[PDB]
Amino acid sequence: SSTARCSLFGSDFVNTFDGSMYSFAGYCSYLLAGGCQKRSFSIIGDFQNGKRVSLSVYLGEFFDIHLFVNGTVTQGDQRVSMPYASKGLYLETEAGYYKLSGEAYGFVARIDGSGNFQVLLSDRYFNKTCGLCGNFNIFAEDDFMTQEGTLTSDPYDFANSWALSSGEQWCERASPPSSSCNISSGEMQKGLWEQCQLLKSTSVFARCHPLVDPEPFVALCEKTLCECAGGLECACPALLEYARTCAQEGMVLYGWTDHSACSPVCPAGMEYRQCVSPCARTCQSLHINEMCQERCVDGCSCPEGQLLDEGLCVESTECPCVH
Amino acid sequence: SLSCRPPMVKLVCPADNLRAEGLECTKTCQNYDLECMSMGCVSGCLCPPGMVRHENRCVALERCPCFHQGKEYAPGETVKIGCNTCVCQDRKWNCTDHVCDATCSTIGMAHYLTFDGLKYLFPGECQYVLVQDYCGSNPGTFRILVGNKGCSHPSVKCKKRVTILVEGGEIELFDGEVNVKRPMKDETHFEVVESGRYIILLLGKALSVVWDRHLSISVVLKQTYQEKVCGLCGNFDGIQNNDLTSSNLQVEEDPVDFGNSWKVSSQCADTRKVPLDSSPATCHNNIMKQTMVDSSCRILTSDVFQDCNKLVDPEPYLDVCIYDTCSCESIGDCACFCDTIAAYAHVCAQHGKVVTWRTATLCPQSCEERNLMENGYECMWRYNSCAPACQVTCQHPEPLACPVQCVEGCHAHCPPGKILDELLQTCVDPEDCPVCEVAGRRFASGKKVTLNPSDPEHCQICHCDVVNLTCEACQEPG
Amino acid sequence: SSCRILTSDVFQDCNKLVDPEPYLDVCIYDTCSCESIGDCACFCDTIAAYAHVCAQHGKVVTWRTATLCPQSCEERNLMENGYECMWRYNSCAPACQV
Amino acid sequence: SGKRYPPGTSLSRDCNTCICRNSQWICSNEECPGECLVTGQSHFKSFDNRYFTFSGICQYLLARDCQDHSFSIVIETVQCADDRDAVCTRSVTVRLPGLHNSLVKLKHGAGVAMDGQDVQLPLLKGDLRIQHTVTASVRLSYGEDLQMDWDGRGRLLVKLSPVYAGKTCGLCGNYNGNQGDDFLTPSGLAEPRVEDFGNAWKLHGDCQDLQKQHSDPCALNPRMTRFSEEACAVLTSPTFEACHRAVSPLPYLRNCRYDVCSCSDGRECLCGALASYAAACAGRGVRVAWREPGRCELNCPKGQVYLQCGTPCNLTCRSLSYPDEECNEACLEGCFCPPGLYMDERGDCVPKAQCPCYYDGEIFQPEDIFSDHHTMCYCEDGFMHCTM
Ligand SMILES: *[C@@H]1O[C@H](CO)[C@@H](O)[C@H](O)[C@H]1NC(C)=O
Ligand SMILES: *[C@@H]1O[C@H](CO)[C@@H](O)[C@H](O)[C@H]1NC(C)=O
Ligand SMILES: *[C@@H]1O[C@H](CO)[C@@H](O)[C@H](O)[C@H]1NC(C)=O
Ligand SMILES: *[C@@H]1O[C@H](CO)[C@@H](O)[C@H](O)[C@H]1NC(C)=O
Ligand SMILES: *[C@@H]1O[C@H](CO)[C@@H](O)[C@H](O)[C@H]1NC(C)=O
Ligand SMILES: *[C@@H]1O[C@H](CO)[C@@H](O)[C@H](O)[C@H]1NC(C)=O
Ligand SMILES: [Ca+2]
Ligand SMILES: [Ca+2]
Ligand SMILES: [Ca+2]
Ligand SMILES: [Ca+2]
Ligand SMILES: [Ca+2]
Repeated sequence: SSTARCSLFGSDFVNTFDGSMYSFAGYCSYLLAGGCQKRSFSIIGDFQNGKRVSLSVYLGEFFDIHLFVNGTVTQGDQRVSMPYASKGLYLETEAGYYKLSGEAYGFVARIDGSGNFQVLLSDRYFNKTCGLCGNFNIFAEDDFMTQEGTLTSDPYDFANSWALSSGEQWCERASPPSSSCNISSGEMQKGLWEQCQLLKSTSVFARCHPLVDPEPFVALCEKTLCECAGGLECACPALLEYARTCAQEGMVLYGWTDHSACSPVCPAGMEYRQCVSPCARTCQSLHINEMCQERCVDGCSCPEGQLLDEGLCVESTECPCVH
Repeated sequence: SLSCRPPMVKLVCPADNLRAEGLECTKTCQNYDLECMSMGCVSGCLCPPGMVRHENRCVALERCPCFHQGKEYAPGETVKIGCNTCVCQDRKWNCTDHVCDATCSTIGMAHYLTFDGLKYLFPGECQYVLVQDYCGSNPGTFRILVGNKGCSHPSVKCKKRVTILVEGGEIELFDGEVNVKRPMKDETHFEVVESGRYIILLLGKALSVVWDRHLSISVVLKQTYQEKVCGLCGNFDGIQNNDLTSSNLQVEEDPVDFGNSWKVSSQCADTRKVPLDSSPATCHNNIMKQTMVDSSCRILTSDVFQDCNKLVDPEPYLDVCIYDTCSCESIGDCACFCDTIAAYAHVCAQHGKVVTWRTATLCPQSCEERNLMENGYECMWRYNSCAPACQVTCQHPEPLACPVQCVEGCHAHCPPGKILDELLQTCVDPEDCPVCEVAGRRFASGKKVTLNPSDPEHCQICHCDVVNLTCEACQEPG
Repeated sequence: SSCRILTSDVFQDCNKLVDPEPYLDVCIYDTCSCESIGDCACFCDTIAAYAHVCAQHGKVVTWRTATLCPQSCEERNLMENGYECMWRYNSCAPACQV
Repeated sequence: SGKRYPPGTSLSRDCNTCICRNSQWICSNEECPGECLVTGQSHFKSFDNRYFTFSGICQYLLARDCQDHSFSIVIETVQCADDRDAVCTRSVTVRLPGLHNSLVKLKHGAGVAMDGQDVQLPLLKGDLRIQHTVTASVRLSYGEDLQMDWDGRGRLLVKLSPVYAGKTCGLCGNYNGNQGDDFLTPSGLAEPRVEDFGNAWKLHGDCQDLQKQHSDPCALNPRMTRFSEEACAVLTSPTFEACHRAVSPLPYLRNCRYDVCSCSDGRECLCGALASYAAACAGRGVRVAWREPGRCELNCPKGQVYLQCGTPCNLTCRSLSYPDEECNEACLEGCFCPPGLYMDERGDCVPKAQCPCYYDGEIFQPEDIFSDHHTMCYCEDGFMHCTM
C-alpha cells in the first residue's frame, strides 16, 4: 500500500481513507486533510451551497492556491495561468484532468471534468491527518475524531466541527437537506433499483468482493436515485467511485464502462480509457523512455496516434514547431 | 451498583443541609487549600475527612507531593532555583532568601534585558548610559556607558563602543580588543580573562562584565547594591515594572522615549517613534521571507533545547530573532542570526543546562587557525561546548572570583602537568610560567602593584616583574 | 562590495588568469534573490566555485577565515573518546588519494 | 513621554502625582488599587500588571483573601469553540463568609443566582450591592474594597483596594507590586512554566491538566492568518495614537491574533479585543473614538442612541425615586438617550411624566394616590411624595 485515498464523488458524498461513506451538503470551506499536532500544509474544500466548487492548498502560512472545476486557478487573489509550479507544488493536467502534486509534502490532489475531488496521501501520516477525510489508520469505524477529539456516531455534525471561516465570509452550521424523495416515490424505486444492483450481479464487478464490499456503495446510491427525474445515469457516479476504490487496492478492473451506458465527461477528442500512462507521449516531446516507471492511472486520453498539442488531440503528421 | 473499596465511604445528600459538599467537592491535593463549589452531593464514594484522592489512590496521609514543573516531589525533596535551595517542608516549599546575581544583556543589536527582567526595544544611535551608580543621592562610583553607531536598523554594521568609568579610570573596548586610556588607582581588583569567545572583566568585589567580542554586553552585579543604580537596565530592586524610571524620575510607558532621556550628548539625535508592526523593514510586505526566518528561528524550540525550554521562556529571545534578521541583510556573515541563539544558549548554561546546538551547516565556529603558527600540529585547541571561564594560567595562576560558570568557545586541552599561556598559543609546563614567589607566600605571577601603602615604618616592598627574587627600598618621607 | 572579494589582494594571482567578471555577476545575482539567514551558503559557495578553478590552474588560495564562511572540521574528531584530531581543513589537498 | 513641561507643574498618573523641580520629578509611593482581569478566550492579567495565558478546562481559583478569609472567587473554564486553543469563561462563583457564608454565582447571561435562587437586580443586602451598569453588564460591590464586572461572555474584572496589600493568593497573584513572583503555586515557590501554575490552582482532581500552551493556533486555521494581520493592525494605527503613551499595546495585539483565529466567529472576537485595549486606555484617562460601520459599532435600539462619554446617574427611572443617593460614577460609554428622556423598565426610555415610583420596591404607576389610615402618599412624576 504505502498510500491512501479520499474522494468526494458526485453530490455531497464522501469517502474517507478507510471505507467509511456518508453525505454532507456543506455551505462554506472545510478542512479535508492536514496534520493535527503540527500542519506543514492543509488541503481545503469550498462548498457554495451543498454543491462543491474549489480545492485549496494552504501551505502553512504564506502560500495559497484555489483550483476548481472553473480551472481558472489563482494564487492568493491574482489569477495565474496554468500550468504552475511554485513552492514545490506542480499544478498540472493529467489525462485531460487537473492535478496538484506535493510529493515533497506528501500528497497528490486532482479533479475530474464533472468535479470529484480526490486526495492521494503517503503512509507518513498514518494516525496523523485528522479532518474531513478522517485519520489514516487501519480501522474504519473510529475515523470520526472531531476537532476536539471525540468519537461521534453522526457523520454530519462531525463535518461541521471541521469548518474554517474567512473575513470575506463567516459561515454557520449548514442544515441537512429536506428530502423531496419521501413523497415522489412512485415507480422510481422499482425500475431503477437495477443500476445499483449491477455492481453485485455483473461479472466485471463480481471479483473485487474479496478486496472490498459494495454494500455501502449500493446503500449510498439508493438515496440519490430518487431526486433526479428520468435517468439511469444517476447510478454511475456512485458506481464510478467503486471502480477506482478497487483499483487503488492493487486490483484493477477493465472495460466496465463498455456496457454500463455511462462514460465520465471529457473534452473533445478524448474519452475515458482505463489505466493510461501519465507520461502521455505528446507532440513537442523528447523521445525518452524508462524514466516514467510511475504507477498506472485512470483518465481519458487520445487515440492510438493523434498526439496531444495544447489540450487537443491532433494527428502526428501535423506536429508544429515553435520559436 | 458497585460497593466501593474499603478505605473510603459512600456518602448521601441530607434533605436539610444545603452544604452537601460531597462528590462534587472531591478533595485532592491540589484543591485542599482551595475552596470548592457544590450544589448537592451525588451517589458517589468519597475519602474520609482526614484523607484525600491521589491519581486513583486514596492516599492515607497529608504527605502527598509538592508539585513543581508538573512533577512529583516527596516531602523533604529539594530543588535548586537560581542560587537558592527550597524544600516543601509540608505541602508548601519554603525557599531561602539569598538574592542571586542579576544580569543585564544586549540581545542582538537593539534590545535590552534589565536586571529584574524586562525585554524592551530601543534602537538608538547616540551614546547611552547602560548603567551607573551616580543616581540621585549617592557617591557615583562606576559609570558604565555604551555607544552605538549606525544601529537603528540592525545589520552587519553597528560596531559598539563601550567606555566604563570606575575608580577614576578609563578603560574602553571596541573592534575586538580592550584599550586602557587611563589606568585606575586600585589596580588590585582589576582582572581580565580572555577565555573562549568572551572577555570576562572584573572590577571589584561587586561588579563584573562580559563581552562576546561582537555585540553582547552582560554586566553582572552582586547583593551589595539593591537599589543603588539607574540607567537603561533599571534600578535592581526586584520590582520589574519600575525599570522605566527615566532620568527625570518618573515611569514611562513607551521605552523609545525612555532611552532618549539617558543619552550623554544632549544635542545629538533622539530616535524616531517607529510605527509598530510584527514585520520589520525587509519582512514588511515580504510574507515569503518571513516564514523562512520564522521556521529557522524555531530552533529556539527544537529537540535539543527541550530541557531549557522548561526553565527559560524562549518567547522573549524568539521575537528578537525575527526582528534582527528581517532588518539585517546577512550575506557573508550570518552573525545577526547565529548570535541570538548563543545569547539563549548561554542563559541556558547559567542554569546548568549545557547545550551543543552548533553544527557544520549551521554557524560552524572553527578553531583551527590557532593550531597553525607551530610547524608541528599539536592541535590542543577545541571548540568545547561550555567550558569553565575561570581557569589557571601563567598570567593568572590563582583561582579568581568566577561570575560565569562556563562558556562556549575555543578552549585549550593538553594532558596534565601543562598550564596555558596566551602569548605562546600552546600550553606549557608550570615552570615555564613567569611566576613569582618572593619570601615564601603564595600570590599572583608578579603583578605590577606597589604593596603596603598603609604604614611607612613597615614599608617592606617586594615587587616581581617576571621571576625576580627581588625587594626594593622605600623612599622615606623625611 | 562583499562580492569584490573576487577582486581582493589574495586572488591577485588568479585575477590575471581567470576572468572574474563572469563569476562576479553570479555573486550579485544569487544573494540578491537568496534570503540568507542562518546559512550564508548562497554566497560562500560562489567564491569556492572561483577558488577551485583558480586551483586547477595551479594557484592554491586560502581565503576562508573565521568571520567569513568558517568550515570547521572538528565534529569528526569526536566519536573517539581520545582526541587524536588527525582531520584538518587546508587550502587544497590532492582530490585523489588511496 | 517625549514632550516637555515647565517646572512646578504637577501631572498625575492614575496612581499618584508627580511634580517637576530641578529637572527631577518628585513622586509619592502610596499604593493604588489593582485589577485582575479575564477576557477574550483565556487571557489573564495579574494584579501586578502581568499578562499571560492558561487554557485549562476546570474550576480554577482566581482570587482569595489568604491571611483571613473575607472572600474567595472561583472561575470556571470550558472549551468554547471547535478548536482546542479556545477556552472561554462560562461562569464565576463568589463566596462571602461574612454574610451567611452564602454563594453567589454569575451566569453565562447577565444573570445572577444566590444559593440556587435567581434574583432580580438590584439586590441591596447589607453590604454587597449588585446592579446593572449599562443594563447589559452586572456589577457586584461588596463593601468599598471590592468590585466585579460581567461574566456573561467572559470579561471578568476585579477592583481591590490597598487594604488587601500582599495578603491574597490565586492566579491573579499576591497584589504586592512585584510582577515576577506571580507564578507562585500554593506550595509557595515561583514556577517558570505557566502550564504548572494554572493547573496548580484547579479544584477538581478528575480534570485533565494540560502539557503545552500553544501560541499560534492560526496554524490549525491557516485561513485566518491574513485577516488576523490587517484586522488588529488598526490597534497600532494612529486611531489609538492617544494611548500608546498610556499603556503598552503589544500584548493587546498579541491577544487578538490568538482569538480571531481560534474562536467560532471572528467578528465579535475582534471587536471584544479592541475594546479590551480602549477600556484600559480609558482607565488611565485617554478616551478613543474607534467605532465605525465597519469597525463594530453597536446597535443601540431605536429608543436609545450611541454615546461616547456620558453620565449613568440621570438615566434610570429609579434615580428619581431615590435622588438623594450619591452617584460618584465616571463618564462611561454605552447606549443612552437624550436628557429629556429617562429609562423605563421595558426597553424604551420616556419623559419624567410617566416615570413610575419604586416605593418600598413597589412599582407604582405615574398616578397612584395611596394611603393607609395614618399616612398619606402619592407618586407624581417619579418621586414618591409621602406625608403624615
Ligand atoms: C470562472 O472563470 C471565469 C473565466 O475566467 C471568470 O470570469 C469567473 O469570474 C470565474 N468564476 C469563479 C467562480 O471564479
Ligand atoms: C495513535 O495515536 C494515538 C494518540 O497519540 C495513540 O494513543 C495510539 O497509540 C496511536 N496508535 C498507533 C497505531 O500508532
Ligand atoms: C523552612 O522551613 C523549615 C521548617 O519549618 C525550617 O526548618 C527552615 O529553617 C526554613 N528555611 C527557610 C530558608 O526559611
Ligand atoms: C570538553 O567537553 C567535553 C564534553 O562536554 C567534556 O567531557 C570535557 O571535559 C571538556 N574538556 C575541556 C578541556 O573543557
Ligand atoms: C627584577 O627587578 C630588579 C630590580 O630590583 C631588576 O634589576 C631585574 O632586572 C628584574 N629581573 C627580572 C628578571 O625582571
Ligand atoms: C596546507 O596544505 C598544503 C598542501 O597540502 C601543505 O603543503 C601545507 O604544509 C599545509 N599547511 C598547514 C598549515 O597545514
Ligand atoms: Ca480511518
Ligand atoms: Ca526595577
Ligand atoms: Ca551545578
Ligand atoms: Ca603543476
Ligand atoms: Ca505578586
